[PDB]
Amino acid sequence: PDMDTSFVGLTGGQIFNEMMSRQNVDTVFGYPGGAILPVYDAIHNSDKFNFVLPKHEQGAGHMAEGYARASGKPGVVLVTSGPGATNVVTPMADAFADGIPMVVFTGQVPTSAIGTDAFQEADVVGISRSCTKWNVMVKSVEELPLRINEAFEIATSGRPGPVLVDLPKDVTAAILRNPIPTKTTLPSTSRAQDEFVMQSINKAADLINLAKKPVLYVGAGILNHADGPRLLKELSDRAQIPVTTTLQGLGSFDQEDPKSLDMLGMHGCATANLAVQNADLIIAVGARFDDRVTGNISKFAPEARRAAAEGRGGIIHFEVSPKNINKVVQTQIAVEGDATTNLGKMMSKIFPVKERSEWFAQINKWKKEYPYAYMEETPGSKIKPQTVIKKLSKVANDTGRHVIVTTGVGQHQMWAAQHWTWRNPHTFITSGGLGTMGYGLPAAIGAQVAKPESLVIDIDGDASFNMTLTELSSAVQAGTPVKILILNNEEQGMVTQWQSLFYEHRYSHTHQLNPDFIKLAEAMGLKGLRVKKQEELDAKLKEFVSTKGPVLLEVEVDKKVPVLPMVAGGSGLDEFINFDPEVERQQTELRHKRTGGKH
Amino acid sequence: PDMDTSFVGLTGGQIFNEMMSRQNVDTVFGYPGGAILPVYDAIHNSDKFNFVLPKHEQGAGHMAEGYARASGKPGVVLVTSGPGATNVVTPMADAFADGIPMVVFTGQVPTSAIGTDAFQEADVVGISRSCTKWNVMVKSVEELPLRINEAFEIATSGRPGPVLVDLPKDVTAAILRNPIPTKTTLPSTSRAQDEFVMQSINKAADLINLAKKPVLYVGAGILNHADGPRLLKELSDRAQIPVTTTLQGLGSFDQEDPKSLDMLGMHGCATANLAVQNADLIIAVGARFDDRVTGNISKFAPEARRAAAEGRGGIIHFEVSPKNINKVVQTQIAVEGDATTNLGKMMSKIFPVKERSEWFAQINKWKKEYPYAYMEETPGSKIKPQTVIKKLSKVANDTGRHVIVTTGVGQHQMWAAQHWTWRNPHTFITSGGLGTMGYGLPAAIGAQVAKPESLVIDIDGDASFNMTLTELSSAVQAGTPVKILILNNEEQGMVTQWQSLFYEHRYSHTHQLNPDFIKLAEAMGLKGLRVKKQEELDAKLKEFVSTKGPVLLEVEVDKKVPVLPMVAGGSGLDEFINFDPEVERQQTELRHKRTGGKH
Ligand SMILES: Cc1cc2nc3c(=O)[nH]c(=O)nc-3n(C[C@H](O)[C@H](O)[C@H](O)COP(=O)(O)OP(=O)(O)OC[C@H]3O[C@@H](n4cnc5c(N)ncnc54)[C@H](O)[C@@H]3O)c2cc1C
Ligand SMILES: Cc1cc2nc3c(=O)[nH]c(=O)nc-3n(C[C@H](O)[C@H](O)[C@H](O)COP(=O)(O)OP(=O)(O)OC[C@H]3O[C@@H](n4cnc5c(N)ncnc54)[C@H](O)[C@@H]3O)c2cc1C
Ligand SMILES: COC(=O)c1ccccc1CS(=O)(=O)NC(=O)Nc1nc(OC)cc(OC)n1
Ligand SMILES: COC(=O)c1ccccc1CS(=O)(=O)NC(=O)Nc1nc(OC)cc(OC)n1
Ligand SMILES: Cc1ncc(C[n+]2csc(CCOP(=O)(O)OP(=O)(O)O)c2C)c(N)n1
Ligand SMILES: Cc1ncc(C[n+]2csc(CCOP(=O)(O)OP(=O)(O)O)c2C)c(N)n1
Ligand SMILES: [Mg+2]
Ligand SMILES: [Mg+2]
Ligand SMILES: [Mg+2]
Ligand SMILES: [Mg+2]
Repeated sequence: PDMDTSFVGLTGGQIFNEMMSRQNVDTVFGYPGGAILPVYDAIHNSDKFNFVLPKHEQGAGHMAEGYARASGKPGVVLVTSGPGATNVVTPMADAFADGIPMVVFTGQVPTSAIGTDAFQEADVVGISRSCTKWNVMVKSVEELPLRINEAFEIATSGRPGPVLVDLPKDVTAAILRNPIPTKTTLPSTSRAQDEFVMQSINKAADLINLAKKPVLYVGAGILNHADGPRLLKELSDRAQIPVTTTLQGLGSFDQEDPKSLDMLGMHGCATANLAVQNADLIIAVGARFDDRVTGNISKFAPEARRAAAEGRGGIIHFEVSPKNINKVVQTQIAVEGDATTNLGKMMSKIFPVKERSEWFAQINKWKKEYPYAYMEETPGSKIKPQTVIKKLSKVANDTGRHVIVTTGVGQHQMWAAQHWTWRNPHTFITSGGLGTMGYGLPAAIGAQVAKPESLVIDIDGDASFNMTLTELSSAVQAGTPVKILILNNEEQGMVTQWQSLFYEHRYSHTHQLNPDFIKLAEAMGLKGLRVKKQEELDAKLKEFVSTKGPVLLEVEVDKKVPVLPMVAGGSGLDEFINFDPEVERQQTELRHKRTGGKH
Repeated sequence: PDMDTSFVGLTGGQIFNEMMSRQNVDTVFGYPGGAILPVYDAIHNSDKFNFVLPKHEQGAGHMAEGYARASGKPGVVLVTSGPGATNVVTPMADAFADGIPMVVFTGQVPTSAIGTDAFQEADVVGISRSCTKWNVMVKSVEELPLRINEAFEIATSGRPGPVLVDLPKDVTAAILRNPIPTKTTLPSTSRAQDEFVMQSINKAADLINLAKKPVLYVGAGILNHADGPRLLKELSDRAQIPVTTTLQGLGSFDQEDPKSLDMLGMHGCATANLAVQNADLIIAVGARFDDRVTGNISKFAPEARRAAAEGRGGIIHFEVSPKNINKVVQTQIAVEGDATTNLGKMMSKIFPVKERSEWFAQINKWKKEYPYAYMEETPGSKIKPQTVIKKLSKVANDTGRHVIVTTGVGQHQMWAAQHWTWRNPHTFITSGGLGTMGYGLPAAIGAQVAKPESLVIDIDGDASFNMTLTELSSAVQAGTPVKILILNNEEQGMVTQWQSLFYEHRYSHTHQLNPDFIKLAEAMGLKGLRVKKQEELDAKLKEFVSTKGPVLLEVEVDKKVPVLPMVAGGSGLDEFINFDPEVERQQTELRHKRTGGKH
């Protein structure tokens, strides 16, 4: 092979530093330690990238995830061996579940100490095998550029995801003394395959042109291409097809559009769920038919199943990964590869549709029958969490600024999903597949680093926020003016919801003792605001959003409020529990009796 | 025939509750979630044990470790699937490295959903394989009692360690219909081997009786038996053998005893290191010759190696785990099994030594010329961190209470180890093998739960404390009046030491921005105290330990103060860097010069 000598004489650490600029890395999230010292010495004062220092490595990981979701670039993490590495397992597993591109670099003990139960040695490659797309231990400095290039390529192609690169201390401290192949130092289709994909596209167009009640079921995959939302909208307009998104597709479709069905699934709106259950054709675009979406699989999409049996519909799946094709539902047509690219190729084959009067009339009736109803504020009552989301959504949107929302995990997360009006791609950043509490704050910090001009709001739960609240001071140190909203119901609400519904109001260890959030914000160097009274909510939300610098707003909200609608257990998507104020009142009395007045 | 029907009609969750009682568990540390709901329902209002709720599952893990180190009982952790499980990887790796008995129960998605990339599904058995002695996924409720009994047995036998038991939701929700073998529901050596051990004991006695300059090298293994320290003291008195301990053996030997050599190793005292390098016989008791202890292995113990070649000494190893014998160093005699048990069998074969005048004269000369020296306070100077430990040591002892000390990781940890006078077993609880920053606070909480009557002090670093400071509120909820001391040098001191020494004072990302610790303590519901002035120190320390409830004391200490002595790099144990006041003053000028005054 051709040889490259440009790195000869540099340490592994210096080569790392150089590769970052070559991989277009502008930001690194990390925390130093012994094993990774030679790399830290090499990036000392580097103007190649901004370095962000969290208080805990899990924070670096979630920051990198938020950065990635906001920027479209891989999040880069740099931590030490042992506990440095084990502390990023959660964010890696999280990134793997949600398809987030991340490259995690972990220091490792010298190669000669590996396998001796050495100081701060973990089998990181073993530990992270099942929660990365790929991982590797670099065994020589000669190998370092190759592994870095492979890592970035793997993380950002196919379905994006995390990769881990283990860096032994002797490798990063070693000087490169051999020339290395030029192929290894530079970053970065079958004809029958292309023709096959084009065939599948022709068939997909044929099926779509045949459908009388189609639904577009859209997920995160459409957001992995700049033109995704635009092409989705063009197809929806051209063929008059209503659009529902998963939790992770929120923002990919303008919810102000009359063809918007909002979110489907366990806590999706009834209209989206009913449309899916009655559709003759489901066009799945960058979504993986997760169990939180389909409800009971045997009851899922009966009209599409009927249509398939009669050769006049079923399910079309635009999917980039073979692992996810036919994994859950039998698929009539799989269109393999990037969804956006394939929609573009399909477009001209779709017959323009004048109208779908009957289908849209039915959908509009469902919209009138089943809004996201809930128990609203009454005199003397506590503030309702759903109301907070609705008001903040309007206040934030009215600034005219680009707005990005992150969340923790639980009821507040579902209410954010439901009651915010989603209009822009890459503006909702939430932990869906793994559902990691504590995601909200560091993800917001990372997102703010990616988009310094954006209004970044973490809509968080009190228990979620406790998980990673130490990163408040990191936000100040990083100069990220994040807006932290805590919907404080003094409970792990999502868990108490399940305990209310399925365990006869037995609240087993679901009430953590919260700190004073306002004094905490002040201790951490932020402005802290609290609202308790209905009458002050509007003014406080405006002050919150208008504040220059990072700010925390705690809203005391009502407790034991269920997220509805809800599809759970053996229920099909059309068998949801709906909001009913009389039932809520009865369940409240029942709860007080069963808990002996404790809750 | 011998089938048991007492669990018939119980859910797996309810069986779990009963099994905790049979295993004499009095405390469970955990955090609930969806997959583990059936177990939480079953333990709701349980009178079998107390439950401790942290803010983060890593907190649960470290609390359980602290609880285990202080009580001698396995720490039990109960968390949910997915992120709940991945959040306990660090404590498991930590407990694995330090040999701490822990049984981790993780909820898992239903067996039907396993392997489908389900909601909150992680491959927990795969992930935790390298950091547990043993793990298992329970596949039927019939199998549940068996796996629980196996878990506890493995965790507490041989070298103690963490085990993981994965609990699918359908298994814990399932009702046992079938009788199960009675033996599976009840908790819990060849005479050839016994003779072989006896043979080794005989040979080891002869070698000891022959030694002229013997050293007892004592580790954590001696603390795994109630009679350990007693038998250690007996052997030391009888054969007049000086005793040095590892970091993890601290407290096993009375440091007030004239035969104490204090701690050996990288930051051990000079006398201990010199004694080890000049010994003709090293008697290793429950210690694994870690790289932080031996220094450059090829320079380690030359006098014992010399003696081994002439058949007049060498190394004796009392080790419970066969894989840790002849793992680091060539051993003349290995005594397999429990160290304490084997010391008891050996004692009567040891010849009582009158005196070792020459050996102890040499040792006492070293003690006089190489004490733990450091730069002491001067008028107008900042408080020295070594001085705080010394004073706190005395103030804590004067309370008359049983004192337990935990720490974070870094310089403060080494200073705690060096400058405290250790006299009682199971009173120093620190992360040694993995070295996990953030260990200090949750370990203290766990220790306080184990020993409600003890004075528990977390001597912590500012950076370490930031890692897990959210658990402050958990301490209040748990009713544990821990005393938290922060030696605040506004730096990752241990890392800056290495950067000062080996990287020409290039401080790459080792200065994190701290919150106001006093305001933080108050927000968290604790009393907060601060000391800046030398004159205030004694009074504040006294107020600190005299405070009834939980309390945080921040002491502002001098920065860029190295931990000495220090053995690093290619250095042997006798080639340590020692303290010198003029060199320190020179280092200060050099540092100021190189940092432009910033550090
Ligand atoms: C408390 C809670 C409640 C929840 N309830 C709901 C709910 O009610 N409704 C809901 O929808 N979700 C819900 N979830 C989230 C759910 O668990 C999943 O995370 C989510 O549904 C996954 O959405 P997705 O399929 O669009 O994204 P992903 O999981 O990221 O899947 C994307 C799919 O598109 C593919 N893909 C990626 N890139 C491309 C590309 N360039 N071209 C083509 N294909 C591509 C991927 O391979 C993958 O198959 C909930 C989560 C939590 C924590
Ligand atoms: C910043 C830092 C600095 C450090 N510097 C030092 C230092 O200067 N000096 C030092 O000593 N440590 C130091 N360490 C700690 C070091 O890394 C190890 O954790 C420590 O040396 C291990 O001590 P140990 O061998 O006694 O315990 P362990 O690691 O737990 O090993 C105990 C051995 O005894 C065996 N054993 C267990 N139970 C029994 C039994 N019942 N019978 C017989 N055998 C048994 C075990 O199998 C094992 O082989 C440092 C750590 C940090 C974070
Ligand atoms: C981090 O451990 C190692 O990389 C390691 C492990 C096993 C064998 C050899 C090494 C390399 S090392 O002996 O030179 N130590 C090192 O690189 N860093 C180092 N940093 C400290 O504080 C930052 C403290 C400290 O020991 C307590 N070691
Ligand atoms: C934890 O996930 C499951 O155990 C699981 C995963 C895949 C398939 C089936 C299940 C069981 S389940 O559908 O009945 N859900 C469940 O047990 N808990 C549950 N808890 C929530 O918050 C407490 C929220 C929530 O979905 C958002 N699911
Ligand atoms: C790390 C982690 N631990 C446990 C869970 C299980 N869990 C899911 S939602 C939830 C409660 C969240 O409470 P909160 O953050 O306050 O949001 P709320 O539902 O009250 O709005 C819990 C404990 C989880 N998702 N992640
Ligand atoms: C989780 C984790 N991350 C990183 C490290 C690397 N590390 C070891 S000691 C140290 C500095 C600790 O600073 P501090 O807690 O303030 O103690 P100090 O040395 O200043 O007394 C670091 C960053 C570690 N041991 N653990
Ligand atoms: Mg909406
Ligand atoms: Mg809550
Ligand atoms: Mg001492
Ligand atoms: Mg410090």
